[PDB]
Amino acid sequence: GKRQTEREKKKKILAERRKVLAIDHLNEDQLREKAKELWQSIYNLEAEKFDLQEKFKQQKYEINVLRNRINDNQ
Amino acid sequence: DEDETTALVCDNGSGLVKAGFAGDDAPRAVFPSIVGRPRHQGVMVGMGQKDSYVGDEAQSKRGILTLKYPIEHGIITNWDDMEKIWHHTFYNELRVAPEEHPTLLTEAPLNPKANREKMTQIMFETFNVPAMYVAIQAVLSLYASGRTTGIVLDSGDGVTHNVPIYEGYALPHAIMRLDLAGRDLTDYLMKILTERGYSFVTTAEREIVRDIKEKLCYVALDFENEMATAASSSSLEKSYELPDGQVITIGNERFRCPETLFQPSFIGMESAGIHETTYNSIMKCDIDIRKDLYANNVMSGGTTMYPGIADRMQKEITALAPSTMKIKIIAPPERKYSVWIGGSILASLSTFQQMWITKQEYDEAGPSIVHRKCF
Amino acid sequence: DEDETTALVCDNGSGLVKAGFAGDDAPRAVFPSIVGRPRHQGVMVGMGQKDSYVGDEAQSKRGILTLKYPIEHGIITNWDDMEKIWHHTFYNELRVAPEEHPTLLTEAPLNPKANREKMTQIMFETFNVPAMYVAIQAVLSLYASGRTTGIVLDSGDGVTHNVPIYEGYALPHAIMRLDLAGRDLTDYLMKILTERGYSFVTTAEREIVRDIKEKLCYVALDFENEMATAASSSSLEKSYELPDGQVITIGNERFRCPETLFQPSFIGMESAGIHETTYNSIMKCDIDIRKDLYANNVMSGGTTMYPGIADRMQKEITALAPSTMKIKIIAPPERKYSVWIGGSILASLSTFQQMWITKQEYDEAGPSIVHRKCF
Amino acid sequence: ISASRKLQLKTLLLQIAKQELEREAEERRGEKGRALSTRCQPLELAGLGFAELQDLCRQLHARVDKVDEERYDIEAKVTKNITEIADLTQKIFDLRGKFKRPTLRRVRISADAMMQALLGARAKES
Amino acid sequence: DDIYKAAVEQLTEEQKNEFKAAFDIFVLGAEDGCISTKELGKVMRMLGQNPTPEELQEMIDEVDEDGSGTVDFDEFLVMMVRCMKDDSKGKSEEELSDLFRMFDKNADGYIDLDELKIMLQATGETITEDDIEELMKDGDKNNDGRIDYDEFLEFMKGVE
Ligand SMILES: Nc1ncnc2c1ncn2[C@@H]1O[C@H](COP(=O)(O)OP(=O)(O)O)[C@@H](O)[C@H]1O
Ligand SMILES: Nc1ncnc2c1ncn2[C@@H]1O[C@H](COP(=O)(O)OP(=O)(O)O)[C@@H](O)[C@H]1O
Ligand SMILES: [Ca+2]
Ligand SMILES: [Ca+2]
Ligand SMILES: [Ca+2]
Ligand SMILES: [Mg+2]
Ligand SMILES: [Mg+2]
Repeated sequence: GKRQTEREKKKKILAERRKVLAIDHLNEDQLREKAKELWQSIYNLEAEKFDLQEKFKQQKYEINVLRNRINDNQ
Repeated sequence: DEDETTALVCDNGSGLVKAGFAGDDAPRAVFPSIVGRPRHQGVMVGMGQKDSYVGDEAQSKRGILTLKYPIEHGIITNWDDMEKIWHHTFYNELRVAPEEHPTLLTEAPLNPKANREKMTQIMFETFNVPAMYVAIQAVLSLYASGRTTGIVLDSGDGVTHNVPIYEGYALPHAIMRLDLAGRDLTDYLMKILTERGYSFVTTAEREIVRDIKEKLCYVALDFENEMATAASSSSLEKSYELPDGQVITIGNERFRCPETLFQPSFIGMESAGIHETTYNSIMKCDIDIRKDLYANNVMSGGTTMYPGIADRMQKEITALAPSTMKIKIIAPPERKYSVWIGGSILASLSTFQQMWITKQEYDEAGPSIVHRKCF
Repeated sequence: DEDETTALVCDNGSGLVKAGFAGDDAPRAVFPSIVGRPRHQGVMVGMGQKDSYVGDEAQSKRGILTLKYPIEHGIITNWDDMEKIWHHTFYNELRVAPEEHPTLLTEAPLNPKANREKMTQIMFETFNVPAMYVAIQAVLSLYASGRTTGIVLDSGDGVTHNVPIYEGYALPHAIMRLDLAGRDLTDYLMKILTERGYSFVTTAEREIVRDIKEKLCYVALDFENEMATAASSSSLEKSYELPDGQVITIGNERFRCPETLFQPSFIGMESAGIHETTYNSIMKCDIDIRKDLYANNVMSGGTTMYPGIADRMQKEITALAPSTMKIKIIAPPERKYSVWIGGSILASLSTFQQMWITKQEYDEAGPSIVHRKCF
Repeated sequence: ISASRKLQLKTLLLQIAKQELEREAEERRGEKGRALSTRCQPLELAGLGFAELQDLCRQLHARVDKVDEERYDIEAKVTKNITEIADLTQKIFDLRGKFKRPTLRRVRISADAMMQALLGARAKES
Repeated sequence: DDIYKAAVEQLTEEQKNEFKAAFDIFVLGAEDGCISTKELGKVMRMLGQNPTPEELQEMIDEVDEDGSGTVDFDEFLVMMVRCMKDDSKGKSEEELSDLFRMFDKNADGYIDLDELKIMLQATGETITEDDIEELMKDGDKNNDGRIDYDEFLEFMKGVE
């Protein structure tokens, strides 16, 4: 049963980062700068993702390399 | 390694996992169903921090790792061991991800709904698999046998299933499962060897004596007469050489170990022997097809690798049933892998490629609806 | 003198203190574990007022100083001698203060809690040390051996430890210590030499005969046969020249001195010989790994520098155990320092630099909690 | 040939290796910049109304959540890869250990002290 | 021997003259004209430290280039320059993986002889065929035509 909760926590992890946004107390000009901060968040996110991707690639090579070692000292 | 988009046939039978790609005639990755867990805590530095051994890695070290059986009688006890054995088979032997080919798994007859929903959920949510399918072992074994009629007797490690199929037709009402198999035989041999004088109480020795049984233990053609002639033993008792070197001497016990199958009273259970239960199952079937079930009975399971089962079955059925008709018992060679073989020949059909269950419909329907769709 | 911030490896083994910096292959400061105290009171003027000699300063003068052993059987008798030997090693040989680098000390298996708490307290409160760590000798010896499997036999001066380690796994339940070693052998040789005719009853002569034993005494390949052939001696008896000049003649006694290890009945103790105790320990282990323990047995301790121990062990184990398997005994060269060598290679790892115990946590926790943290 | 020439070749290998690593790092930075410019494009707030800015912010929040979901999937993959790499590396260490523990010899007495003790005043260059 | 001979050639002429003088001093009155276990131990005593016999053997085995079991002048320089540890401070495991990757440019798990040769060509120094063969042997242990990661790790001893 804890594994089902683990998948639920995976979805709950995504739920934690998102929070309610309020557009009623803001005026016309402020909303624009606030939109920009949301945009920078987007930017930031992809950057880390990109990093991970590149690392993933690197890590895969590692795996390959590692496999060869067990195929040379067996 | 694989250039054909075909399902991976992974028979997760109790006692031995047999995994391989579809189209092959035998499983390439064959390893026992055991999980070794570090018992103590070491102050040592440099060893693998891996907290969960599996397969041959656990078989190679049974003195340090406490051994746990991932399957008992059929009901799945621990799901972590399930995730461990599949993740291991995927990313340590086959060297292929499940995100590129289907997977035709084989489950035992009359299993819990929790087991099926759990494995399906681990195979859909956690691992990204394009399609899953649960199949009963008896049908695939009858496929590999190359027939459509007979009663399949599948004796695994902790469960024994009798499944009658006549004219390629299943009988879900007559399938009766009984938890008498290799583990209860290992326990009986262990307690009788403890009565002989060599006493042990650890699982590693239990696996060792299990292997000794697989290698030496056979079925008797006449229990009481062999008992009488073994009272004064000469060639009836054999001296086995333990892999460690200790000289063990085992005589009649061999052909009295599987006899517990024919006499469950030894383990104090009111259940009937495998032969008598099969006979009762035959009465539960209709009379018209009973002769065909007598003439086409098939066997499956690793436990059937003992020498002398066919003759014992023939004498017992002849003593129980009339001796006017013809009752031929057929056991195909390498029957143990036959089930898996069936899987292979079942995954190559285009129609079977049309009977898979994709992720999206399962996600909307949910696991319970998937249970209804299969049966 | 030292430009690297690395722990000082100080093996305080019974009989010989071996101190040196980490990274080296051999201890630079090697001196016996003895404390010489002025026996009489002199009216002389000008000599050193020092009231407590140690090490080579005491070895150079054994006629004036009454000799006391700072360690007996393993239990620390006097703590003043402990403070003396560390203060001496710090401010007379190494020429370095303990306030700049850690210190990896090595203690014997199965030692009292009072000993550990006392040394740790002297190393934290009195001396300002940034971090301490207690380590068992057997693990470091197995490290220096370059393996992870086998039973280490460490025979120091007053204690003998048998420690089985298979696949790196320590077995704290099977470690059995027995106080039979070089001191009881020196006592046996002394009483049998007193039986020969040369009688002495002072410690300086005891150390001299200990050195004579270290140089000449060896182990016999067949005790009774050597006794018979030595009855009529020719080349079996040797004439040794004492460092003072007195001509000593020693014959069979040599290869009968270490024999007391194999026959503790000579000293009237019901304890079993080292070989029989090791064999019993092997039965206490599991059968699965017993063959590996037979094939990877390792030795440690200065007492193992005698010639003929490997062959004697092989014949005795072959006579006790079956002669069907293979029982190879491996003794690495310069095994005595190997332990210390291990310390060196253990102090260079960054992870080990993360497993030290700093002052503040010890002060709040107290010594007893520190005992729990280590094990 | 001599061994000194091989050491010179090896050290030259190391420096040309470091320069290559720096070049690869710069190329990775450039590729990251280009990928960022392609994926996350700037905004266009000129001419948007009150409700239009609200809708744009809601859409940006949805895109934020979608990117975090993708990143979380990739990070789970990276963690599985880290686990597998650690397991395989430790298995390889256990395999390759055997008898390959090294050390630097300690009887190699330091030349400075040795040179002083052997020569006295003659030792000036060494 | 690599770092040892490098340090030897790095010595000056005046230093090598002092080394020859010290050699003549050590073999002063010897019978083999070289420094054997006996003469080396005699020198060690003359200094103060005492050397183990097996240690003396292992040391003479770590300085000879001929096979005599004794230390001559060509080996005197090595025995008198080995003090500084040039092959210490091993590169981090991540740096070692980077080294293997950039030597394995085509992404295969093996440093074929072509990669090693193009690397030697790229370094700029005049690469001698003997140097290529010696490095190829030093790396490729089993001599299959390529340096795997384990053989590459073996290539890092005596290198810094
Ligand atoms: N070669 C063999 N000889 C004898 N018995 C065997 C052999 N292989 C497996 N068994 C027995 O069969 C049981 C496991 O059977 P299993 O692998 O589940 O069969 P299947 O895979 O056909 O379902 C165990 O109890 C084991 O003792
Ligand atoms: N060179 C040697 N030859 C023979 N016996 C020795 C030698 N060195 C030490 N011993 C013996 O070993 C004992 C001390 O061993 P110890 O130094 O404690 O070993 P370790 O340091 O490995 O624990 C003494 O009883 C001594 O007689
Ligand atoms: Ca030479
Ligand atoms: Ca390549
Ligand atoms: Ca190679
Ligand atoms: Mg079966
Ligand atoms: Mg010792």
